[PDB]
Amino acid sequence: HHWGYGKHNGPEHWHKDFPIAKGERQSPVDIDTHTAKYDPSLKPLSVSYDQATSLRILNNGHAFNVEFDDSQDKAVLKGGPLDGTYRLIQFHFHWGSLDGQGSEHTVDKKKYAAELHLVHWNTKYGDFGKAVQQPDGLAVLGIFLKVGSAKPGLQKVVDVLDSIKTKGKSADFTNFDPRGLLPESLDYWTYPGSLTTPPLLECVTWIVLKEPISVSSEQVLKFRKLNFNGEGEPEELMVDNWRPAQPLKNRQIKASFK
Ligand SMILES: [Br-]
Ligand SMILES: [Zn+2]
Repeated sequence: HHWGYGKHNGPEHWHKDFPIAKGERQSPVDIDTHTAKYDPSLKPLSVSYDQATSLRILNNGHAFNVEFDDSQDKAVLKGGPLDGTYRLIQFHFHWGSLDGQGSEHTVDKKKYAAELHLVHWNTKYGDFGKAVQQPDGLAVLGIFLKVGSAKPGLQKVVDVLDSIKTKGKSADFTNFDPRGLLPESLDYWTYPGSLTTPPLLECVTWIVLKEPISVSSEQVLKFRKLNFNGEGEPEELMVDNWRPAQPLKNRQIKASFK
């Protein structure tokens, strides 16, 4: 039927409907820290989120998205390996049924419990659907989540999950500041890739933060309580909504640190 993460519709099946799945700049990939080239020409990232406006949280049946107002340059990313300004449109996570699995990216093959993704489109294209159709369309900043100490800043998110339990639910979600989700350090790896869920377009410049942030077991647990299914359908827990690592092929990973 339609794509998902189950046995019969899992990532191993996406190629049939989205041939791009076997393309050349597919994501995620394994980051090999010894083969990554430190490039001293990469500039520091620029995260301007002091003017962020969250609007809604929504369960889409594949993850939950926190959406922002992108009608104006309010929450932008610039700097790093990027040209022009990338506007914040939404953030969502990928996670697993267990703590030692959940992340999409991997580091020297180590998997983290979740991978937060912040998505931004290149303003040069006028709108997100136009950005997706360009090689330098989007910028995705990725951050790993390790189970440890709680993260105050993620708690407002955890708390509303109860109201968007099933596919199609949404809830007003204003005044959230995504600055609470950032690690102390902004060192990263960069490579040219794609969206990790269909349509798997190769329009992304990935920026993966070296340092992860901590979440308590309890916080992660509440992620594990959402459903894939719509209300009135048999319960399918939302878990393991991560794609496996893809072959790097003709690409280089560049670091912003030594
Ligand atoms: Br993604
Ligand atoms: Zn994602």
